[PDB]
Amino acid sequence: MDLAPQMLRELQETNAALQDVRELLRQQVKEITFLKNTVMECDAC
Amino acid sequence: MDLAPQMLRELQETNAALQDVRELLRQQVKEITFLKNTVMECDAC
Amino acid sequence: MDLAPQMLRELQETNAALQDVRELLRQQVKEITFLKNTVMECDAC
Amino acid sequence: MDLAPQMLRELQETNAALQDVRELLRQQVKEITFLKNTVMECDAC
Amino acid sequence: MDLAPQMLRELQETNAALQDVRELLRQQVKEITFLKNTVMECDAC
Ligand SMILES: CCCCCCCCCCCCCC(=O)O
Repeated sequence: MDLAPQMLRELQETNAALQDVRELLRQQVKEITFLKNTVMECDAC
Repeated sequence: MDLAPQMLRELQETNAALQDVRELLRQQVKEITFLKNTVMECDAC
Repeated sequence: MDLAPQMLRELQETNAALQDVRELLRQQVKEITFLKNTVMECDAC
Repeated sequence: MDLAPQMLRELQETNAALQDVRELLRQQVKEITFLKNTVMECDAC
Repeated sequence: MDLAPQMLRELQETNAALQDVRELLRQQVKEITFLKNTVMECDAC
């Protein structure tokens, strides 16, 4: 129906891109939390 | 009418992921801030 | 019934969450820049 | 009532917010990269 | 005035910027990971 089909595909791609960003961020948070504890447990500090 | 139901669904899933990203970012800045504070008080520095 | 009003609401909710994300990120960069400068002045280094 | 005009405005606001998010992420990655290298050449390591 | 064409262009712009955000995030996670590992093999601690 006109551009509706095209718009729906764009929305689907956005949702897919979002899922990946979500996974990346969840991975980044773990690394950051790890870094935090590591420096937090540094003897020289 | 039209692909309205389909489009709405994609928007709903996107918002669900976006709300998750916001909370993830919320937690991350908190960890980063604690990491910053720890380094600021690091005697080695 | 008509789903247009509901679609508009979803879009409005997206922008609200996206705005919070922009604000958090803005703060995070500031925190990361502070962390960087602190490390640059860390004597042990 | 045609909600297309209002929907368009929301989509436009979304892109404006995304542009700010991308610009912020660009500067953030630069700060983190600089932090990485600074720790790499840190004497006490 | 039909706004569908313009709305489609907005959706495409959203996916373009999001892909940029994703590319930057995956690079950043790599930089953060490098930072994490460098701190782990840092003698000072
Ligand atoms: C309608 C599309 C939804 C908007 C997409 C949201 C993009 C947010 C990316 C978050 C960036 C994370 C930055 C960070 O803390 O490292």
